[PDB]
Formats: sequence, structure tokens, C-alpha cells
Amino acid sequence: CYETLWNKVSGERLTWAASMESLEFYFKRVPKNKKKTIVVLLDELDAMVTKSQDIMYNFFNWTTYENAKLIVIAVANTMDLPERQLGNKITSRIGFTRIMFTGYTHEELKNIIDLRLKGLNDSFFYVDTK
Amino acid sequence: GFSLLFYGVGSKRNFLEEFAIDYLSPKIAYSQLVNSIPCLILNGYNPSCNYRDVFKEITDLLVPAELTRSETKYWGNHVILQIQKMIDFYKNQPLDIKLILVVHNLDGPSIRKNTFQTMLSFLSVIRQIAIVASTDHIYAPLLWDNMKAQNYNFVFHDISNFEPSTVESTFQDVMKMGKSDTSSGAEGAKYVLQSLTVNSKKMYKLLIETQMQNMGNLGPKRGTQRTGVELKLFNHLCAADFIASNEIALRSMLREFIEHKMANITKNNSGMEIIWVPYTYAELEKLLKTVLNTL
Amino acid sequence: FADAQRSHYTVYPSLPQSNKNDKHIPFVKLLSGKESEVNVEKRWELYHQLHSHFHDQVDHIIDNIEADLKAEISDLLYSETTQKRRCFNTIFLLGSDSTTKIELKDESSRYNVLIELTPKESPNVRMMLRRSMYKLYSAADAEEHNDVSYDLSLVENFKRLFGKDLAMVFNFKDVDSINFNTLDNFIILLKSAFKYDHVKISLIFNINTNLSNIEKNLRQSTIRLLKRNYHKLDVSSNKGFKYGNQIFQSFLDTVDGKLNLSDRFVEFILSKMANNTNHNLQLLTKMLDYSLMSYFFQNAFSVFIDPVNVDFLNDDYLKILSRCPTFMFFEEFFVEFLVRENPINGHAKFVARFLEEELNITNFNLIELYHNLLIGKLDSYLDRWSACKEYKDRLHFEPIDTIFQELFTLDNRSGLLTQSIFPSYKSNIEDNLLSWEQVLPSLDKENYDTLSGDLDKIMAPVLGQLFKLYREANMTINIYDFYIAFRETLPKEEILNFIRKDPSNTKLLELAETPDAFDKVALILFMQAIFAFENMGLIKFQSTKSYDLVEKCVWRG
DNA sequence: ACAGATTTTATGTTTAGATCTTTTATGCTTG
DNA sequence: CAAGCATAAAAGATCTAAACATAAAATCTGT
Repeated sequence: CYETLWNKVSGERLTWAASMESLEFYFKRVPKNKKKTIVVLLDELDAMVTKSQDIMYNFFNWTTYENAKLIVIAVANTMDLPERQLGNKITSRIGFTRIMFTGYTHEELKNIIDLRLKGLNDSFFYVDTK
Repeated sequence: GFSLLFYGVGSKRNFLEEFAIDYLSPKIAYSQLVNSIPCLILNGYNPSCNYRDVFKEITDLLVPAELTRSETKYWGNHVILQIQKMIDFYKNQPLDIKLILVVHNLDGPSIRKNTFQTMLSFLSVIRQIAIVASTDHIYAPLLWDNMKAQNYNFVFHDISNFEPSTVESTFQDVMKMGKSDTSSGAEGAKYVLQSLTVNSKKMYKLLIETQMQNMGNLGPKRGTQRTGVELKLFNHLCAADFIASNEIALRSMLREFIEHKMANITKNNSGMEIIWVPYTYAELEKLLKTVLNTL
Repeated sequence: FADAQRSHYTVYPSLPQSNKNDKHIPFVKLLSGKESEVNVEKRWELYHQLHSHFHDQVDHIIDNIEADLKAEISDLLYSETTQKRRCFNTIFLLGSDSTTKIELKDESSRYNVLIELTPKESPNVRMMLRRSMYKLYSAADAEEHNDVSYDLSLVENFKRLFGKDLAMVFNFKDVDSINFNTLDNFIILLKSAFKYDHVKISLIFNINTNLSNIEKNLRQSTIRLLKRNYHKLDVSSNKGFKYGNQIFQSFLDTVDGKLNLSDRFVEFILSKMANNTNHNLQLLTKMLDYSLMSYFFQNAFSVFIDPVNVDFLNDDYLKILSRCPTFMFFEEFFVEFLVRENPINGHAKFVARFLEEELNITNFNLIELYHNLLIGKLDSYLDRWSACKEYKDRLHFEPIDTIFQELFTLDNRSGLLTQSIFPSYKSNIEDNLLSWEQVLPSLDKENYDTLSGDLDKIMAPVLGQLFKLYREANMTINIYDFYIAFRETLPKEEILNFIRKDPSNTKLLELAETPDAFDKVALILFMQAIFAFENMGLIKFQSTKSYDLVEKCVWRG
């Protein structure tokens, strides 16, 4: 996931270590005058951390730098993934907005289904028996 | 060509060191002829003594020839094969000693295992090095077979002076009489870290705490590589705490810990550097709460 | 840092710039440092020349042994076997140390590949096979100057690959150590390589104990397969007694009549030789060399071995030698009874040669014969064969008639020889520990100057004092009662007085006023001593969750 | 400055060493 | 004494980290 980001922000192809150092140097030393903001959607962060505990730290630390203009939108299943994985001190020294999603109620799911069939419910169709 | 052994009650560490460093080396240097003969002294009472590092020192000092690809054999141990090649090479060199390998407490915790004993057995056949050793255990001669006794070619000598062995008891606890975690080696780490440096203690505390966090994320287990801390992660954490500014200072001050086996640095399968402490989680917590936590 | 806390740290000492011409010599001036330096130098050079003379012959004998065994095994390997190519010939080397370079003869049409396998390099069958095939491929390619997978099919394709026949010889270095399940499976696997009619296999088993263990462990079918061609070959340094005799004769000639062997010394040689068979010749060489170097070291008269320096006798030499018991019982007087060479060595060599040429007796120990001749019961050793009855008339030997042999002899009367090569390790430890009086010297000249001139004499060292009670203790010992007894054996007021004797320290005197200061310093000493015992293995501890009991491991004597 | 020499990332392959878990060889213990 | 009861240690499942190993792409070195 490192090199992909680099390959999507730099057009070059680098290995994972070189991508790590390149992204860190681009998020740390390049002045804000000559950079364009990046929005990263770290979908399924659960699979990224595993034994490494490296991806998540790098991505939640690259947003701490003032030079870096990065809006990391991480998404996961377990609400307590950061505080467990990084530790209370690190998850406190990094201020990130936490959002929790609750499963839809019956009314909400009925509304979703009804909205997805607004154009077909109680409709007239011409059908040929042939 | 007689490797020499000292056995008896009391600590022979001071006596044997006095013999080898002050008397043996200058005298053999004078007789060979200038510089004194190097003296590799090997502390066997330390449970952190490793045979890989000992042979690394011996090959850094003596500098033997490398072994050819054919001589490597199919996955065979490189240390023993290199030693046998050294024996073959040294069977023709002039018979003048180029190193004395002092072995304190030859029957200690991490020095009595068969691998390092086999290494020393093959190493002592080399006439150009002198193997002076000391033993303490009563059943110490149980460690040597017929072949190992032949290769050692010992000449036992009795030294008994009832010395109190202050240095030997340092590496293990005495309040619990040493009955528990005798070969852990954490007590020596506590002793060496008690008064080392404030910044080194602080960064060691950071590393220990990160390792405990990783263990919790992952029963008392050893601190293996899978749970250790990444070098880049550690540098970032230290920079966030104004401990080590850059790579150079951190590596320079960490080499001291690496050489004393309080920590180890390896490379993961993906190539990421990892630094870890090989102590048990309970031992790590005790070390944190007894010396680290007092600041 | 603390260097004592390190491990395997090299140290380069700073040698002093002060030096002399020839002060650098291990030999020291004997007779209270009265002998001249020229005598010491002459002793050093004669020792070196004699050591070289002995070890040259020892090396020649060793090389002869290696060459003879290699030639014999190579001859037995081929032996012009007419057996059909349906089984592999096996050679069981009975009691062979795994130190030999089995040479395979070069054949124009057949590669001869020696594949050596060891228990460390054979965890299981697949690794046995992979290592064997790698060695085969490497040796074949080196001889012959794409890749092939490491499996038995490399043997199948060998004739096609290299256009030559194959002969693989498997040398199992330590066949006793390998778990015989994997060895049996590997042999059964090798059995599958007989469908090719261009490959011949030869197995060599370096057995150490006997064939009884091989029969017991190996499967019956494998033994049946091996039995088709096996050759029990007994190769060993201790078999036949024909090699220890050569080394002993070499030593006897390198001392000639210049030196004499004491009866008790050769008895000790025989006793220590009888207690070891796997490695015998090397132990004998070590014992002889150590005795020789010790004799040249702690004997002052070794400088006078050759006649040329007999005139170099001084007043101190004659004064010391005047107390010789042989002289009491009995320059120019000494030489006329010194240059007389001992005929014992020549007679022994003649007897050995006479019996080994035409008397058709070979199984005899020249060391045993020499010891018996030294005692003087040569008939009791020559009558066992019951064949030299008509030759005993000319084999009679005139009894021992020699004088001044105390000064030129090889013996162990001070016990250094037995306590430096085969010491009573545990017994020595217990003898030193029980009677500490003879280990730590007792001094009273400077007891006034020392700070503890009244406490050193009264009491005993802590570790030995604890060992006294430990020996007088029971099999299982409660720690509390042991400490109670140790403290009761400890004097009370003297410890406190010793504590008060130091005014420099302040924490010690602060703790001194505490009423149980003695009761806790004694406890500290007890923990130190019990830790030292645990380190030395004298005592052991039971389940650490209880830790209230200990067991004695080693008993005295 | 162009091909060789060295390095960097990226596995595969055996050996040496670890802890968990299950079973069962040790003690503790009345007559 | 055996059963009961307890803890303990052997035998092995399950696994990892290290030593030993090869290889293709990109970097660093001399003419």
C-alpha cells in the first residue's frame, strides 16, 4: 500500500522501502507552496496492520507534520483498533476524528429499500406474450 | 600444545586474568621475538555469551582465510567447517602463539552447551592459540567425551583460594537465592543499566514500553522478532521525545546495547529493520517497575 | 562501561619497553635460583632436541598406521568381487574413530565418488538423499569439468549425463549416533538403485561398539539385504598391540640409557592405558610427554645427562647430591657409574624382536613386558605362551645392578603426574574444602599489622564452614534449620567487634547499633554461601514455589 | 563511458530453539 | 500399604527466527 500511494501521487514506480522514505520526505520537507493536497481512503485498515503495526503508524503520523497536506480517511470494523494497536500515548498525541457507524434499524432499512424502488414500484409495463 | 585448565573452590577469575594479561602475554611476546600478543578473554559466567559472536571476534582478530564454495558443503555449519579449515592451514604454520583465548567459567550456563563446547574442542587443536580455562562445577568433566577430551588435551591444575566471586554473582539475583531465572540474564541487564546514562535509560524505557504494547496487541512469551519495534518507528518515537535527533546518534548509542546483548537488531522477511529485547514479558515488566520507573 | 560485565572482549596489553637478551625463558633457575643461565639454556635446548627426536618417530608411526589402514580398506573395497550386481558390498569398521580419508582408486571407465554422511548432517531420509546427490553431482562435475534435481534419478541418468559408469561409496561417519530408523529407510531407498545395471554401491559402517547393536536395531529385512556381501573389518589403534609397542620402543630409544623408567611410572602408564581403549595411543603420548617435560622442569640434574657437562659439577650440586640414599648405601666417582649404559632397553628390544620374528607370537604388550622385567619376574610373563620353553635358557636376564638412578629417572613420587592429567576432580574439591587449613596458609608475622588479626585465626572461611555442616547434615535439609545451625556455629560478639572496627564507612556503623545486626549479617553470609554451593553443584533446590527444602548432591569421597 | 562488479529487494530452504498442551511418571500418605 | 490428591516432567504438536541460499533489477565503478 505504500508504493501504490507513491505510484498514484508521483507517477514513478518504487519498492516499498523506497516508497516509505520517498513519501516521508515528500510529507516532511517539500514546502506547502509546491504541493497538492491528497485524500487517502485507507479502506479495510484491519488487514493492513496485522503483525507489522507499521502502515497505520506511518499513515497516522504523516498527518501530524505541518508541511504535509494530507487528509487520511481510515475505515475499519473494530472501533478500538487505534488505541489498541498504537497505544494510548500515540493515539492521544495524534488527534483524529473518530466516527462510529451503527447498523440500520428496521425503519431505516425499509426506507433504503423503498428509495431504491421509487421508479419501479406500482408501475405499468407493456409485455408481449410472444 | 597443552591447553590448560584451572579447577578448585573460590573465584579464579581475578587470578586467571592476572596470569594471562599481566604475565603470559608480555612474556610470550618477548620470547617470540614489537607488540603484545592479543588476549581474547571470554566471560563464561554471562548467560548472554553466544558462540556466533565469539567466533566473529576470533575471525576478526586472527583473520583466517575464507572457505571456498565447495568446502561450504550442503548447508553445513560454517563455524565448524571454518575451524577445521583453520586446523588444516595451521598444521603447517610455525608453532608460535598468535592469540590466547581465556575462558572464564568454562562450565557456565550458556558455555556448557554442546555446540560451543564442540567449537572450543575443535579450536583448541590449533597450536597457534592457547586455551586457558577455569571450571567450577563438580560434574564439569561430564561435559567432555573421549574426542572432546583429546582435542582439549587438558592439563588440570588445582587453584583454590576461597575468593568470594563478586563478579560471578552479579549476573544473577541473590534475594531469591538464584533459584528462579538463573539463566535469564535479566539481572545483569539491571545491574549494567542501573547507572549507565539518563538518556540511554529513557530511550530504553521507550523501547521496553513499545515492546510491551506490541506484546499486548499480539501467557509469558519471549520477546521475539515478530513483536519487536521497527527502527524507523523507534527513530520517529525518539525524535518525538527529543532523545535521538537522527539515525547516526541513535545507531551509535544503540551499538553499546547491542554489544552487551540487552537488545538485538535484525531484518524482517520484508526487509524492515526490527529492534527487540529478548527478555520475558514478566522479566521486562519487573525491569520496568524496579529501575526504569524510578527515573 | 564495566569490562567484567561484557563478554568475549579482546584486550591488547601494553608490554613494557624494558627487556633483556635471554631472560625470556620458561625454565627457572633451580636450587633457590643459584644455577647459572648457561645450564638452563642447555637444558632447554636438550629438551627441545629430545622432544623433536621422539615426536618425529611418533609421527612416522602414526602416518604408517593411517597408510596401512587406508591401503587395507581400499584393497578390501574391490577384492576382485565376482558377485552378481544385485547387492551392495558392506564393510563394518569395528571400533573405528571417524578420522580417516578413505581414498577411492581412479578408474578410467568408472567414477568413484566418496559420499560422507554424519549424524549432524542427516536429520532424515530426504536430507540424506539430497546431500548425497549434491555431493555426487559436485564430485562428478569436478572430475568431468543445465541443472538436475536432487533425487535418486540423478543416479538413473548418470550414464546418459556423463557417459561413464558410477561407483558411489557411502561412508557413514558415526553410525551409532544416527537414529537407525532413518538409516534403515535410507538403505532401503538405496536398494531401489539396482535396476540400472550401470551403478554399483558400497556401504561403509563406522561402527564403534559391536554388531550386536546393529542386529538389534536394524530391521530383519535390512539385515538380510546387507548379509549378501558384508566384510567385518576390525580397524582400531588398540587392536593387535602392534602399535603401542612401536611408540613405547621409540620413547625407550629416545631416552636410551640416558634416562631410566621407574617401575611405578610404567605401572601407572599400564593402569591408565587399561582404562581407555577408544583413544589410547594419543593418551600414551600425552602421558609420556608430560612426564618428560616435568622431569626436565623440576629436576636440577637434567643438565648433566650428557657426559660433556659432567665436569660442570659445582659445590652446590655435590652438596645436594651428598644426601642421595644410594650414595649412603653404597666427580670421577659419578662418571664411572653414569656412562655405563643400561642394558635393560637393549635386552628388551632383543627379546621382543626374537619373539616377534620366528617364535610366531605377536599379541603382547611391550609396556607390560618392560614392567615385568623391571619387577624381575620375566619368567612369569614368558611362561604364558608355553612355547619358548627351549628358548628360555638364552632369554635369562641378569638382575638389576645400577646406582645413582634416583637423579636420572622418570617417576611420580610427589603426585604431580596423577594430579595433572587424571586428577580426582570431585575428590580433590572435597579434600580442599573439608580441610581448609592446608589450603589457606596460616600466618602470624603480620597479624598485628592487619585489621583482623584476632578474628582470622578463631573462625573459618564461610564456604568451607558451611560445607562442614552440609556434610554433617541430612539428605533433605530445611533452609531455616540449616541457617540456624550455621549462625549458632558463628561467634556472636566477634562479628560485632569486627563491624565496629571500620570507622570510614557510615552505613555499616548505622546498621551496627541495630540489635539484630549479627543475625542479619550471618543471614547474608548464609545466602552467599548457599548460592556459591548451588553454583558449584554441591546443593540443589526442590520446587521453587516452595523453596523451603534443599537436597545434597555430592557426598565427600 | 560503455560493459562488469556490487548492491538492493525478494524470496526459498534447513537447522537450532522456543512455548503450549496433553498425558503420566512421581510423591504424600495409613496400616 | 493403596486410593485419592496433588504437582511435576516427559513426549510432541505447532511455530518462529536464524543461518544458509539463490536471483533479477537497478546502482555504483573504472577506461
